[PDB]
Amino acid sequence: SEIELGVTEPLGVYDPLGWLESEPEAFERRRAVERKHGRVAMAAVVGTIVHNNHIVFDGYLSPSNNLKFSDIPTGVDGIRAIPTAGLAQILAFFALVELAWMPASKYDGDYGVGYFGTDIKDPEEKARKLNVELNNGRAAMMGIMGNMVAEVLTGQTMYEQYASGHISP
Amino acid sequence: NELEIGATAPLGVYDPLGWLDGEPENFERRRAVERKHGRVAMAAVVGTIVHNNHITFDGYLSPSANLKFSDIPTGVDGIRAIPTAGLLQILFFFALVELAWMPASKYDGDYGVGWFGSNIEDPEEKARKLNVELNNGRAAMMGIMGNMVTECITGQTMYEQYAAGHFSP
Amino acid sequence: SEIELGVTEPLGVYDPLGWLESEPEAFERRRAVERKHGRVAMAAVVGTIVHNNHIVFDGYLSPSNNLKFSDIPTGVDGIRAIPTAGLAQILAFFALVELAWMPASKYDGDYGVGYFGTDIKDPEEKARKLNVELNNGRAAMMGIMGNMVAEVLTGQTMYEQYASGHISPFGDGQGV
Amino acid sequence: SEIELGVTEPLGVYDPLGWLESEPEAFERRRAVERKHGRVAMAAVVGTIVHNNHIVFDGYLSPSNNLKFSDIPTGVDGIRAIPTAGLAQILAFFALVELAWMPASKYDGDYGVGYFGTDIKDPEEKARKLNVELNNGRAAMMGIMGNMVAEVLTGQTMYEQYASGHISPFGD
Ligand code: CLA
Ligand code: CLA
Ligand code: CLA
Ligand SMILES: CC(=O)O[C@H]1CC(C)(C)C(=C=C/C(C)=C/C=C/C(C)=C/C=C/C=C(C)/C=C/C=C(\C)C(=O)C[C@@]23O[C@]2(C)C[C@@H](O)CC3(C)C)[C@](C)(O)C1
Ligand SMILES: CC(=O)O[C@H]1CC(C)(C)C(=C=C/C(C)=C/C=C/C(C)=C/C=C/C=C(C)/C=C/C=C(\C)C(=O)C[C@@]23O[C@]2(C)C[C@@H](O)CC3(C)C)[C@](C)(O)C1
Ligand SMILES: CC(=O)O[C@H]1CC(C)(C)C(=C=C/C(C)=C/C=C/C(C)=C/C=C/C=C(C)/C=C/C=C(\C)C(=O)C[C@@]23O[C@]2(C)C[C@@H](O)CC3(C)C)[C@](C)(O)C1
Ligand code: KC1
Ligand code: KC1
Repeated sequence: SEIELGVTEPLGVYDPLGWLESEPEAFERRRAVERKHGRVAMAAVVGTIVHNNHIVFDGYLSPSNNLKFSDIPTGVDGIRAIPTAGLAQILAFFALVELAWMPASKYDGDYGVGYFGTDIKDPEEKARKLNVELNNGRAAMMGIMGNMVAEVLTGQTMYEQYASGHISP
Repeated sequence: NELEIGATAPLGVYDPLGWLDGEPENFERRRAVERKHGRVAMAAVVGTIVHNNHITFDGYLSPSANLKFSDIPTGVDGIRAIPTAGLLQILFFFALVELAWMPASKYDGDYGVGWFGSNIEDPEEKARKLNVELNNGRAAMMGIMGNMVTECITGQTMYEQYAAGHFSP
Repeated sequence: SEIELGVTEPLGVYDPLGWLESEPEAFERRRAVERKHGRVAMAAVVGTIVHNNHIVFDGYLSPSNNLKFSDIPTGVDGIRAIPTAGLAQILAFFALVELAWMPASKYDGDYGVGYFGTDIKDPEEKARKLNVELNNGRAAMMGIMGNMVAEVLTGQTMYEQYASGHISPFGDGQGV
Repeated sequence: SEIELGVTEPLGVYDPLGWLESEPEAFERRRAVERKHGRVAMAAVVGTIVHNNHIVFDGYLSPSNNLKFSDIPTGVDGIRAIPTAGLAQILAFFALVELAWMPASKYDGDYGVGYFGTDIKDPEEKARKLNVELNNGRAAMMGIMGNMVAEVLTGQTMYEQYASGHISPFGD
């Protein structure tokens, strides 16, 4: 079930707070938030690879603002370069996802999609893949803000952090 | 069970004409038309996306008629630029499809193929994917009609518009 | 079963010779020959489409004979241009495949693999794709022979026949 | 079900030393080493094919050593061209896989991944693929030795030897 989906070999039940017995009814929101934050962070980590490999959409993001796709910085100042008529489009389409299509109020996590559209019939398979989504969500949560404090402390995006050899601590 | 396949969440069963509680014996063919109109219109919306993105087949469609693939229009007049010996090859091959291979008299829908060649083996996610085929079919039937109406109103294709900025009526 | 696997809708059980009850014991090899011929002719049709689309390997087939891959004719004289030490390698590898690995004396064609490595557990779906393999094999058997006689009766490969606009029969054609 | 996983056609059970009932106790490790040596060699003959086809990573492996990916030899001396600060990075990461992530302590060879993520539930489906992993692992062990031996007995790598037409055993 859902409360043994977070455990793994090298830590087990890692509750250093002791909140699994302190707030036992609040686990199912907190699991749904940890899964939600992980799913955003894994898309954010992979997004930082693709931005900093200079893979661009080869066109104009806003011809009214004269803003090409390669006119947008890859690092922290990338979302700030998007015009406010474009951030209105992101918040409108993802209001229809987060409220109607795949509502974040649904704490189950499963939507109609499966794992690549596939329901996993074997319960030790499915719980294993559920553990990977949490663990790769946990590694990317700390990973994505290891990448944002590597830029708000240096003032240097992840491309020329590697070009100038500035990964020396 | 074909009677609850069209009914999705936000509107439920939707019958402003009341023809489910009207004639019940005409539903099996009206479902067969709605699914068939959906499948034709979904391949047409993808067709308008590929044609307006200037993805062509790199050659001559009719070297006797001196027609390159890049000479065919990408709007509603693209099908009328095809030579009459080319429209008949479309007509006679899809006579073999519509009458023999995937016979349109089969009001069931399932000819031989499934979801990428397989049954889904599971009455809840198969009914979920049957809901998606109808709902994405319904959104594309309005989508291809809206693509053709503003084609003939503006007189432009979907690449000429988005080059002039015609986004407000 | 195997006796029900070749029959589909517009013809059903189709034998003008009537050997399904004249020779009922010779059927299970004759199915395996039809399936083998179909499997061979399906790769031969896809091969002719690939050769005449000028998809070549970018190199030298035999640098000893100065023979590039693009120097090989894309028609019925393709393997007549392969050097004889090259056809020895093809015959030696498919001796290992047609006798040891996937032996052709196994008269059900069921060697190790499934349909893309999948065993189709549904018997009505497995019989459907077994019918497709036979029917696409029967269509490619007529497809490869009508491709081969159209080349030798025109003297042109399939690229040159569609370059000259020679689809119309100078001889006499028969096609769907 | 591990004593019949290497048994295939013509050889069947093959044991010229007779260790299968000289040591029926040490088979569980000895299978796990054969599977591990098979998996390492299978990713090695594929490596020699990729390197000798000049598929490189179009950049600098070590800009500190001023060394790009196309400067490394594509033969047996390619591991020596890597700087030791970089090859320390790969034994630091494969220490994490061989001890922690997929521990080679586990004599099954079985970890959370299956065959392309799927568990094969038909039992000679699964035993057919387990036989294939062993057999292609065994053929790659004899393949990666026959590549490294025939390189040093001609001095050329596999790209160099095939370009010179040095396939037939003239000097040997
Ligand atoms: C998005 C935030 C978030 C939330 C809500 C959770 C929630 C949970 N974690 Mg998870 N965890 C997270 C991120 C999160 N985690 C990250 C990023 C890692 C990698 C370090 C982990 C590593 C981890 C392990 C190994 C395990 C859990 C477990 C749990 C469950 C324990 C129940 C409980 O109440 O624990 C206490 C409550 C919390 C852990 C969440 C409270 C969030 C605090 C208040 C945030 C405080 C700010 C923080 C210090 C800032 C750090 C960022 C900075 C380093 C840059 C609970 C569902 C256990 C489990 O799932 O067992 C079934 C378990 O074994 N977590
Ligand atoms: C090919 C056209 C077509 C047909 C034959 C059907 C048939 C059906 N739909 Mg409908 N549907 C369609 C297109 C179609 N749909 C489109 C484009 C949408 C998106 C707007 C929908 C949205 C929809 C929902 C949400 C639901 C249905 C449902 C149904 C079924 C219930 C019976 C019924 O309502 O009869 C009434 C008759 C009809 C629906 C079609 C008759 C033809 C009309 C009278 C022609 C009028 C069109 C007008 C002249 C031009 C259109 C204007 C403009 C859009 C261009 C029936 C099988 C219900 C269902 O499946 O329950 C299980 C259901 O819940 N449909
Ligand atoms: C490779 C040769 C070959 C062989 C050995 C078979 C064998 C079979 N076919 Mg198949 N068939 C083939 C090719 C072949 N077929 C081709 C190319 C087509 C498409 C035209 C078909 C269309 C077909 C259908 C629709 C059906 C069969 C069926 C059968 C089975 C019925 C048993 C019987 O009495 O058949 C009769 C015996 C033979 C067919 C083998 C005799 C070979 C002849 C005498 C060789 C002479 C041909 C001649 C030179 C062709 C010249 C023209 C050509 C170059 C264009 C048997 C396994 C039936 C079935 O599977 O039911 C269980 C069935 O319904 N066949
Ligand atoms: C809504 C929908 O329909 O979805 C459907 C369809 C779909 C998409 C096909 C399905 C799927 C499968 C999916 C989504 C598979 C993808 C999963 C994903 C995206 C997994 C990333 C993990 C990243 C990690 C662990 C990073 C650690 C980060 C670390 C260790 C760092 O140090 C961060 C880093 O920055 C620094 C700090 C330092 C740099 O020197 C190094 C880098 C740059 C790394 C679904 C989900 O099943 C259902
Ligand atoms: C994961 C999942 O869901 O399962 C999947 C996988 C699975 C099971 C396989 C399924 C299937 C069915 C599939 C994929 C069927 C595809 C069939 C296919 C691909 C059929 C090609 C015909 C091309 C021909 C006959 C060429 C004719 C000949 C031609 C065009 C010519 O000779 C002319 C030409 O050549 C020259 C002479 C000169 C050139 O300059 C120009 C051209 C090229 C014009 C599913 C159900 O779909 C889904
Ligand atoms: C025959 C056969 O063998 O099939 C086999 C093999 C095969 C193919 C592998 C299998 C599969 C899977 C398939 C077919 C998956 C494909 C599904 C498909 C093709 C789904 C499109 C949806 C489009 C929508 C909802 C558009 C809305 C359009 C809207 C909302 C618009 O506004 C229209 C638009 O123009 C305007 C008006 C304004 C623009 O600003 C926006 C655009 C441009 C959009 C099968 C089916 O299982 C079995
Ligand atoms: C965690 C992220 C990460 C960073 C940020 C990072 C950085 C550098 N890598 Mg490392 N690396 C991995 C991860 C990371 N590496 C992983 C997962 C593996 C496979 C297990 C791996 C393998 C090698 C090899 C073979 C070499 C190598 C090198 C460098 C060097 C390049 C700059 C330079 O050399 O001027 C910089 C410091 C080369 C080298 O160290 O040359 C002296 C080299 O030859 N890496
Ligand atoms: C079975 C093999 C086969 C051959 C050998 C063949 C050959 C030619 N096709 Mg055809 N074709 C199909 C199959 C075959 N075609 C199929 C299955 C379809 C869709 C269902 C199809 C569609 C179209 C369309 C839309 C057009 C078309 C054309 C030509 C013409 C080149 C022009 C020329 O030589 O003058 C040559 C002879 C164009 C045309 O007819 O121009 C007057 C044209 O517009 N085709």
